[PDB]
Amino acid sequence: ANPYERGPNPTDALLEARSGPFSVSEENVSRLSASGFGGGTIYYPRESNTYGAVAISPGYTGTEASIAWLGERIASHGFVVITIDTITTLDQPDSRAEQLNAALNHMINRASSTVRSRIDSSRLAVMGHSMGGGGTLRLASQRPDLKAAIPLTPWHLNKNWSSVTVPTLIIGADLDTIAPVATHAKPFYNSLPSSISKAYLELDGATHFAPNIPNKIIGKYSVAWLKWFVDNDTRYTQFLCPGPRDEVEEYRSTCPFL
Repeated sequence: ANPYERGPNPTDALLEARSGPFSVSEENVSRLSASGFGGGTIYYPRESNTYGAVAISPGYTGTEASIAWLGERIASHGFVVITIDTITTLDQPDSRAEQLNAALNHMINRASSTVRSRIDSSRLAVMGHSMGGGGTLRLASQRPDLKAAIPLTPWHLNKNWSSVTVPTLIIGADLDTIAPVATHAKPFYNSLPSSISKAYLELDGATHFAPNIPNKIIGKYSVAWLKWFVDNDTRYTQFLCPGPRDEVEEYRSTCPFL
């Protein structure tokens, strides 16, 4: 038995639904309460258990409101998720890495007993949009004990992520003009080691802001990635490997993963 396994046997329909099967509550993190980040919202399963924990960063000028849907949706599949605000709207990717790190430490050590009691502090992941996705790659490089990293339409001036050993799913948007896949997402994917678990999923007919709107493909693949890498949930490998065919423009991976 896998002691980390949560929730029912998955299907495409259950993964593409707006909500998973776990009822969710929220805990506000004020700016005053937050050390090292701008505050945010913690989404957690009402059902008492331990779960993996995830921190998600927005991009430049963005706030937690732009990633709230994704925090709620992932939490509804059996994760504790914080959507952060940054200290300023100007903060760059390497700063968003530090703030993601501070948000994970907050959930583990400084949140209510309600939140702390629901976290397995040994099973952590990070995600983010645009510069938040650049932050995701930077923190993954600094914190190899993270179980997963999911950069969404990521932006970073550093193109070389050969130091990352955290299982990483990069989601690019084909029509992105702010973090074009040719200069950001693909170079990031290509520089990650060939020897790690990784994938690149490019959305078809998608702009840079696809991750800011509820999106069944982002929701399905983010949850499947977190289930396999954070929970060792073998029921989810079927969605990742071989993974989706040519609303997916392309899918590259180091499948098989199991």
